[PDB]
Amino acid sequence: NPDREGWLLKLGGRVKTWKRRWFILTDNCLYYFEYTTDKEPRGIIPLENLSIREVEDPRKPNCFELYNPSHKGQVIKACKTEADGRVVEGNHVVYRISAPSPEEKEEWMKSIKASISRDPFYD
Ligand SMILES: O=P(O)(O)O[C@H]1[C@H](O)[C@@H](OP(=O)(O)O)[C@H](OP(=O)(O)O)[C@@H](OP(=O)(O)O)[C@H]1O
Repeated sequence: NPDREGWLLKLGGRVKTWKRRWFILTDNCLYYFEYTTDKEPRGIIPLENLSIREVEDPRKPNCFELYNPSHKGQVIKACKTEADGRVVEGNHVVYRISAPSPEEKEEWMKSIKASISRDPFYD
């Protein structure tokens, strides 16, 4: 079931704060928890119909983003839980994330392209 896991830094949506989060990529779904032993996902991002792209950030290096080619400037459909556990839809136009190192950043990038590609509903 698992495919790839490791820590990453992601920028919030409405509020632009980076949070260190544990990520798990599986079945073309990208999971992130606050801790590796967390029992439930803090957020879930369905990667279908999305694309990654290298970016340059003025605060964190080794970045890349997830955005929707088809609907530029439109909020990406995701599921997230608030601090208290309340379930809400995500509010990201793009998901910017900085890896700890280039090998990881690129390993994720490829690995995320691998899962999107291993999708029988690709266009
Ligand atoms: O705690 P503050 O400083 O308010 O910032 C939060 C965190 O960055 C959240 O990340 P995480 O959920 O990983 O803890 C993020 O939710 P997501 O990035 O998951 O959507 C929120 O986006 P908004 O709820 O859109 O503001 C953002 O407001």
